[PDB]
Amino acid sequence: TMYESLKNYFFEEIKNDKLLKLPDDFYDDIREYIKNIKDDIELERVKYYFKELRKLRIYKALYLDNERENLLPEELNIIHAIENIVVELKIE
Amino acid sequence: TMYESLKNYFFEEIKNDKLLKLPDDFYDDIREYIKNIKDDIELERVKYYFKELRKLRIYKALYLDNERENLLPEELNIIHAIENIVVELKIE
Amino acid sequence: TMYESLKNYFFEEIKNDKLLKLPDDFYDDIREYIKNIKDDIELERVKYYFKELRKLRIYKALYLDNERENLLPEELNIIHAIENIVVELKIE
Amino acid sequence: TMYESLKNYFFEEIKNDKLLKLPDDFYDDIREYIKNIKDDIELERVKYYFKELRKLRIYKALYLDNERENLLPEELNIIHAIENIVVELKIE
Repeated sequence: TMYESLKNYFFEEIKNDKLLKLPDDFYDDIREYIKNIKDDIELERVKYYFKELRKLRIYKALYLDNERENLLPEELNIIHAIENIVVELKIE
Repeated sequence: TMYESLKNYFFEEIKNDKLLKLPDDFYDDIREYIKNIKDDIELERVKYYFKELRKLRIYKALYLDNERENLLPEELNIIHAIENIVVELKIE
Repeated sequence: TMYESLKNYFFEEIKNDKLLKLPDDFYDDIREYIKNIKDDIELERVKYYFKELRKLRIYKALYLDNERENLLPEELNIIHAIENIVVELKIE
Repeated sequence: TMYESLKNYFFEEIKNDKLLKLPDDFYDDIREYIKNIKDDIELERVKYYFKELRKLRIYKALYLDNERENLLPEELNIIHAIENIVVELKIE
């Protein structure tokens, strides 16, 4: 059931030029389902579409959709780590 | 001088299908130069080509170059955070 | 002026058994002041009391104050990384 | 068996003033065991002693042991996030 749900989100995302709004805690709900899961079969499929959906959304935020209201915080954090210069100050 | 150097790395990266080998501590050296810098002019240019080079390399690792020997550790860490399911276990 | 302000927060924190409420963006405001600063003298002092205040608050959250309403999100994130088992799932 | 092993490391750590050397990938091995585990009973015990050992080692690095050769990289990263001022530069 989770396998089919992530596919729909993936197939919806690949259809549109703009980033899609995801439910708050979309990825956290996937994580909580993972603790439940007891069958390697659906696990690899969930891992696959988790990877593919997130790869595509990162690409859209990087090059296609300047607007980022539909990025979840954990996705904006990845975009920021990619794009911004972070410098660490030490006592030395 | 740093402005022109990052451009060369950017223009070299956009030329080739595979990820390019970067010197160890390539980004850390950019960070240390930032502490030196005292002129907003070169700063924005360094920030721009830092962003653009890293965006492109992420894209190559995501979709173009399965091999990741030329990803620096901080870049592999971003790819991993994108692609892999991380679950946190709590006492609850 | 920032040097004296962090001291007060430090001397207030060492006085009480419970974690103190900090203003939202307390640390972010320190970061933004750092970009302003142009004098190594106050810089090392700000770095010192930044370190010492945060060390103490981590210790209080770890062993003294079970309540965490007064931890800022970036501090709770450090406590969580210390205390919780995080496992990364890969395709392999 | 993992339950008893973490206890020994915990009881050894509480005995000595200095940080103890841990095997490389000590925590990663605990993570890989977690994927194996199928019995909530040992799970909560492993989570408990994982928390307690790491809390104590953080405390030793913060206040007791200036030397950090025996901190594993993921522990040094937590110490650094506690102690050092990290500033993010944006295009704005």
